[PDB]
Amino acid sequence: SIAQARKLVEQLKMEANIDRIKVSKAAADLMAYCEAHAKEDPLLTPVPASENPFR
Amino acid sequence: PFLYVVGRKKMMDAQYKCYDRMQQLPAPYCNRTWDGWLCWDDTPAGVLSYQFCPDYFPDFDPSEKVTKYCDEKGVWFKHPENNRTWSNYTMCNAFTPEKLKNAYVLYYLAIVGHSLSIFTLVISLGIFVFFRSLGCQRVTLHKNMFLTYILNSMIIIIHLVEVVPNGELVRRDPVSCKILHFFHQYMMACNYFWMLCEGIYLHTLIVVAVFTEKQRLRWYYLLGWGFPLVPTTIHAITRAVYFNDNCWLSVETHLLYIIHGPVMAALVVNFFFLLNIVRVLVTKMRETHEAESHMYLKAVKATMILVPLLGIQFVVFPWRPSNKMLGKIYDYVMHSLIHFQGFFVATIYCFCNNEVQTTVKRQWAQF
Amino acid sequence: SELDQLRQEAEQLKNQIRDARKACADATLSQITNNIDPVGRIQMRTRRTLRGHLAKIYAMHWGTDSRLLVSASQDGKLIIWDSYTTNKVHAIPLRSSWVMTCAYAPSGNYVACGGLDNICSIYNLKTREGNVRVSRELAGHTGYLSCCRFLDDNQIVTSSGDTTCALWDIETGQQTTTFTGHTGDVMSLSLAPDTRLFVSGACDASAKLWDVREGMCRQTFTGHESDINAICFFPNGNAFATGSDDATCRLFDLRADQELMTYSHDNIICGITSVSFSKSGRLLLAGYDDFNCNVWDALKADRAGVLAGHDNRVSCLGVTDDGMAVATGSWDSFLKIWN
Amino acid sequence: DQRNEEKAQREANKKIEKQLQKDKQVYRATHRLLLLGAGESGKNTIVKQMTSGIFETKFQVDKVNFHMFDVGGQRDERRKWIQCFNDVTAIIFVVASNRLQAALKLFDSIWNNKWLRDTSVILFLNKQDLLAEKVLAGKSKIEDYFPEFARYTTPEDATPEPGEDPRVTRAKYFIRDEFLRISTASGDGRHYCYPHFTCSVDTENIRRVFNDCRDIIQRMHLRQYELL
Amino acid sequence: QVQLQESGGGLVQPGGSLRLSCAASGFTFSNYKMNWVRQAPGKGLEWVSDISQSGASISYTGSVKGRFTISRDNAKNTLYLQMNSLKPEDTAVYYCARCPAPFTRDCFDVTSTTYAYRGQGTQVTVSS
Amino acid sequence: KCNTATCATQRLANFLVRSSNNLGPVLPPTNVGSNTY
Ligand SMILES: CCCCCCCCCCCCCCCC(=O)O
Ligand SMILES: CCCCCCCCCCCCCCCC(=O)O
Ligand SMILES: CCCCCCCCCCCCCCCC(=O)O
Ligand SMILES: CCCCCCCCCCCCCCCC(=O)O
Ligand SMILES: CCCCCCCCCCCCCCCC(=O)O
Ligand SMILES: CCCCCCCCCCCCCCCC(=O)O
Ligand SMILES: CCCCCCCCCCCCCCCC(=O)O
Ligand SMILES: CCCCCCCCCCCCCCCC(=O)O
Ligand SMILES: CCCCCCCCCCCCCCCC(=O)O
Ligand SMILES: CCCCCCCCCCCCCCCC(=O)O
Ligand SMILES: *[C@@H]1O[C@H](CO)[C@@H](O)[C@H](O)[C@H]1NC(C)=O
Ligand SMILES: *[C@@H]1O[C@H](CO)[C@@H](O)[C@H](O)[C@H]1NC(C)=O
Repeated sequence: SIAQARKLVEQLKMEANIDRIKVSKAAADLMAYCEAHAKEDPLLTPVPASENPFR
Repeated sequence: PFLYVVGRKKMMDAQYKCYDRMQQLPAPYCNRTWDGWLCWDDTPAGVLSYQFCPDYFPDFDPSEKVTKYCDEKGVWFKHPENNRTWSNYTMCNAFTPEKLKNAYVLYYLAIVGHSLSIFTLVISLGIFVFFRSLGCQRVTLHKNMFLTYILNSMIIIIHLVEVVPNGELVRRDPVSCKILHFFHQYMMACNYFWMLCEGIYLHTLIVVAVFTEKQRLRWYYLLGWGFPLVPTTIHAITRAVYFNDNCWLSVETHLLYIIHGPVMAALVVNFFFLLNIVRVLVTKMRETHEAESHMYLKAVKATMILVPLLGIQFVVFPWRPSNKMLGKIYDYVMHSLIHFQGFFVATIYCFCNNEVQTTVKRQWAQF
Repeated sequence: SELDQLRQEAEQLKNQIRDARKACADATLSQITNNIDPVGRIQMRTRRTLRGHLAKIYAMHWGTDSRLLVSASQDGKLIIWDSYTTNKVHAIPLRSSWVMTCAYAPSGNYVACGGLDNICSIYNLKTREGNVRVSRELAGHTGYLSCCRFLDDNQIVTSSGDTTCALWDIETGQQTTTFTGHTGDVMSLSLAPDTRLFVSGACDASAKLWDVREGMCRQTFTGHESDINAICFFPNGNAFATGSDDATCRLFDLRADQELMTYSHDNIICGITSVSFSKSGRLLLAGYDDFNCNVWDALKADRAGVLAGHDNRVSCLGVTDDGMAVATGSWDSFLKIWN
Repeated sequence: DQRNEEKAQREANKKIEKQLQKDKQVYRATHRLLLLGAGESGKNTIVKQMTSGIFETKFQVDKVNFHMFDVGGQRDERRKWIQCFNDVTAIIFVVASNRLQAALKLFDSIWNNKWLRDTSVILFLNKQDLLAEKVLAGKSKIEDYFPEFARYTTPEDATPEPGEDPRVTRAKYFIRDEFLRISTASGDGRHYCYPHFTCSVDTENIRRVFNDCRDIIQRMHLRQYELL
Repeated sequence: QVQLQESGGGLVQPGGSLRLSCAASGFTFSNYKMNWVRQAPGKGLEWVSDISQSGASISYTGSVKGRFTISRDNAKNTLYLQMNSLKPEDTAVYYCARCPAPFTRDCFDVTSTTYAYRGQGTQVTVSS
Repeated sequence: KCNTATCATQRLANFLVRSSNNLGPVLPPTNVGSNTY
């Protein structure tokens, strides 16, 4: 009855006091991770033939 | 000269029969007389006595009349030029320009009807074998049904182009000409027996044994390609001992029924399967309480699409009208349903098929 | 009466959290990558095709070696395919016939399956006499199993239809931690590459970040409008994207606690069934109900290509552990390998 | 070497393909049926005619394998798991006699579902004998739930049990027309409805399903040849 | 974040009129089919009405067919429900429900007691 | 003879072969005249 409402408030208060960073820092981190692993991406550029077992 | 000796055998027998018939004469009367090709019964001064022309000579034809004038004053017809007894036989001459022209139209209609049936069915057969997403138990029968039409159309085209217009080939009657007619008489009977296989399978999911899936297609392959080998080999052995014609291009003997007998019997029971399926189809639409006008339209639509598949045109149209105008229309409507049959089956069951249309459109749009 | 101040306090918490999200949101990720050369178009063609299923395929999973893959179907069979030689390795006859998900253990010794039977069955592959049997029947859920992912040789997290996720314990059969808080059926969940955190997307248009050790919702990610059907982590572990039935794919950030970009198109109405990420994270592959999948640029929201090899609606897809290729399963009982 | 291991995979594949063929032969000969009902719909009485969330009854009639699937054990949210029954032969729906409006609003959603547009529904109006005494006694008529029942007329094709009040037959055909008008509202020929009637002592329920399932397989074959 | 807030409702005399307003947010109102559902005291949930995308396909339950009136505004994301000649048997809390998938003819889980795409509703009581 | 619809292509092939390519080497249309019967 009333236990569900109080449980949701306790859960919502726990999620309030968290440290969040700017989107600019998060945008730079995802951009750096996607540009530092371009060589490890077989889907970004076609791998040369006779190498992949999916010939 | 094999066509001559068989004609001589029949004309001598006709001389014998009414040489017996004249022996029962009891008691303006032209006495019974035998002309060279036929004999005339006693006629009480009748004018323009008619009878069917003798089929002894190949050029002549039975679907005409022979005219004889007797006892106008007490004597038979006397020709003004020769002053001798003569019977009118000019009307009994086939190969006349009108008769030949109609045959030439039917000849080109068969070539176009079979050449168009190849380009239409090769695309239809190629789609079913390439698109593995359309793999059903009835599609394998359709692929074998379409393969028989292509093989039948190819042999008929080869027979009408490489054998028919060659005169010296028929006089020499080589063995290659007989084995080609054997393959023509086998692929034709195999086409009319696959119509029964399609009819038997169609009368297996709508009337009886509906719940039984995964039907053993061993009997369908035996009835389709294996069974017609029996009527064809019985007629072949009886065609080299009793009636051996050059290239077997003769339709006068009664030994062709050895093959075309079971073929007609297989199509009669196939016509009975059609009436049962349509009767079941109408019963399935009465429970839905469909409109009366829509119910009749659906039954006729499902009937016209099953005639080319089951070969109903050979059962509902077995007669040939002797009338010249009616006979000409029959030859045009029959050759338009026999030669132009592979094109109709391919258009209805492959091009008009809903599952095939969405498959081709989806396969093409993903580019 | 008593629910007034509780709901009002819960409401004020949502506003101050929403204000905190906008306060830490100044530049959209789309504007950051605006000065970067786009990928453009990619040429990916079907390489291998699998033709050994009868009924529709629900879910699949790759392996750590990117060699084998397991798939489930309504016929009650689990086929461990070979991605290279197209040779079936195993065929596990399931007791039930309504399996809705499957999983592949990282060690390659166990496989999972679940569905309307409300029982997650773990099948051992390295048995004694070679006969694949059931190891433990994880019973206790009050709903249909939707998705599950292995953690260790004895720990597995399942997502059933009772809005609760449970951290099971193989060889014991007793639940260790139950993750509650969802008001809708949880459909799919993904694991971060640390075996410490995992996000679950349910049918309440919200994805909750859970903790395996303590066992409660750490963060709640909202923004979707319909039932969430799939979810997947970013390779770095600080972000994740998910798809729903509203034909939109939103990428969220764990540290920012908010969405960054939306991947959707105008003429796309069908809902997303499965999502996956590349090794570098630049490419985003999402399945759809219009019988084909799509490839999205995770940094600029450009459709780099359309994969339309399947005939029926796709229900599962996944990029390999090394990112060399991506498989895709649909309802036409056909599995394909795309590269 | 690699030739020996590859040959082992080829032998293992043919053994699986042989098992897949043997199981497909026994799978295509079975008809899957979804027995779905509302709360306290009395579907357990149909099970008598021949925790866990699925029950399977492999009853066989006329040498035909039928595979029914009970819903008992699941929750009331039928949105995500109803997509698993788009390949079954038919969905057996049981209605017990506002428990009627909930049945009509569920049958409507199943009939209009985008993945269930080719699955046919078999109806079985349970609690017929109690429905007869409810309308005869008048303690709770169907008039309060459906005010249009007063304007409804009994069809001429009614085949009631001899010695029954035509009010019960009128109520039975009114419920039948309510379910039929929903089925024919979006009926495009891909799937039809088969309403029936059942009591607590009826023993011909397996024969009704057999005749209904026979009509379904017999009607979908006509659509393959485009005869319909 | 899908949010559905219901407005109106309260103590009304028998035979009067009442109006309920359902404000919607967090989604596009011109893509999802809307429904109505009520919960009688001591009884399960009961469906009331539903409205199509453009308000063309309108259907009511037999108890209140013709008596009630519904309308939606896609530009405002607000749903309306009109009541006429209230009865003492209609006293219940009315929820503003929306079945999940957009552009779908089917509409599921509206009557279920555990549904996320519906608001807390407003209590309607009919008495003296 | 064939009067059925099945033995109709052989009937057409027979008429064409006799009509333009009489099997006899002389290839002569039968003479119908007062001198002949
Ligand atoms: C579609 C019908 C077309 C009919 C065209 C008729 C005129 C074309 C020329 C016909 C000449 C035939 C000569 C055949 C000679 C032979 O077979 O020995
Ligand atoms: C799609 C394939 C169609 C094949 C059609 C082949 C037709 C070959 C024959 C055409 C007419 C030839 C007439 C030859 C006359 C002559 O002998 O002088
Ligand atoms: C004389 C030329 C034609 C010869 C054709 C012979 C065919 C032999 C029998 C074939 C049986 C069916 C084979 C394919 C079956 C399938 O479609 O799966
Ligand atoms: C043209 C030459 C034909 C020779 C005769 C062919 C007879 C074929 C008989 C059936 C053989 C194939 C049986 C396959 C059975 C199956 O696929 O279940
Ligand atoms: C020359 C043989 C002709 C056979 C004609 C019947 C072809 C099959 C008919 C339908 C299937 C009959 C039952 C097959 C399976 C069984 O033996 O139980
Ligand atoms: C199922 C087959 C039915 C028909 C079988 C018999 C066909 C007729 C056979 C007649 C043989 C004698 C013919 C004498 C005249 C002639 O040589 O044409
Ligand atoms: C001259 C042609 C003779 C053969 C043509 C008739 C074949 C009839 C086949 C009937 C098949 C009936 C299958 C029944 C299957 C079953 O119920 O067990
Ligand atoms: C595909 C079907 C073709 C059918 C062809 C039908 C031809 C109709 C010809 C009708 C002629 C009627 C007038 C005849 C006059 C006369 O000669 O006395
Ligand atoms: C697809 C079927 C097509 C049917 C075509 C039928 C052709 C009929 C031909 C009639 C020719 C009439 C010629 C009149 C003029 C003339 O004597 O030259
Ligand atoms: C050589 C072929 C030329 C084209 C022949 C006709 C092709 C199909 C045209 C009619 C399409 C009808 C589609 C709706 C009817 C249906 O799906 O059954
Ligand atoms: C016909 O025969 C009878 C009897 O032999 C004979 O008297 C009569 O003259 C004959 N008539 C002719 C025209 O030959
Ligand atoms: C023979 O019959 C034909 C056809 O009727 C006719 O044209 C011709 O004039 C006849 N000849 C004689 C001599 O009667």
